Amino acid sequence: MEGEIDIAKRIEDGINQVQCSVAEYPEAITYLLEQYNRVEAEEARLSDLITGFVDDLAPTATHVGSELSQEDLDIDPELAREKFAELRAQYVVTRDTIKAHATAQEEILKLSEVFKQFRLVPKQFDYLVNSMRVMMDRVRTQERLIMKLCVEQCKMPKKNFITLFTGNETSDTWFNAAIAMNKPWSEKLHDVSEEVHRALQKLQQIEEETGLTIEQVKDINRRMSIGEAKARRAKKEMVEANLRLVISIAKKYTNRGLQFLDLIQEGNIGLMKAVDKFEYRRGYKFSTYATWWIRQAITRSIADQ
Repeated sequence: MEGEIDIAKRIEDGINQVQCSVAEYPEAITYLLEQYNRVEAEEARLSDLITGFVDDLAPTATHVGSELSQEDLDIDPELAREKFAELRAQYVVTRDTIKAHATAQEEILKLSEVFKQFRLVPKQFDYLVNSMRVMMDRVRTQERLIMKLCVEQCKMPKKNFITLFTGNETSDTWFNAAIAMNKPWSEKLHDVSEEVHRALQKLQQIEEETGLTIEQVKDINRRMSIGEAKARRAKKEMVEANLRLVISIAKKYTNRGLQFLDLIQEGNIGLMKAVDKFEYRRGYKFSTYATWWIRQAITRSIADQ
């Protein structure tokens, strides 16, 4: 046995970070209760929604940092009825204190601790995690646009733009002040007014959709990325540390119908799946765990040609 437990524990930590970031996203919460309002009206199956409940357990968001393509990547009825009830009751209470910061924040930190009890099934965490990235892409589209209009089209140098937008980033309050600074690039910004207003009004929509501020959506996302990058990096090291293994097994299916470099492509896809599904807590030797996956991808592939 090896420090493959140490990469393993690093993979796990990065994946928890992503899960904790999902738990900070309001839309992840609603969607979870919306998907249960699909299980009880039977449009969906609970085993495709969550795995079980936590009261450390291994992460269920197994797809984070995986190098396999998204195409290769694809509960007692009453306890489940109880928990989803506990989520729904705690939600509608937070949904109110949002209207009525230290006390509200301690409940916001609790709706998130209740959400984290749900061991969502991989594909679902994938919906959430992508859901969030696409939203961060909208924030990013509008902010880059705005800087191009101000900094490039109207000639406001970078320095001043940073200074103004970098605050709240949503109300006109920051823009009309650029105009009101009456410097050479100020009146010019009138040729950029409506396009710049619509962005801010589109940026405000993101905040309304998400139920966060632009700075928060960015926050959670930045934190998610640190997690995604830690797991990704760590899985890459697990796959790279086991290419000896892959070559070893492939050398066993040598003149069996599939040529070498293809034999280690299928071997490697078996390894990347192994690196994903593996759990160190279970006490088994990775080397052995990987072998069933590596081999299966190799034999399986030999059967198709």
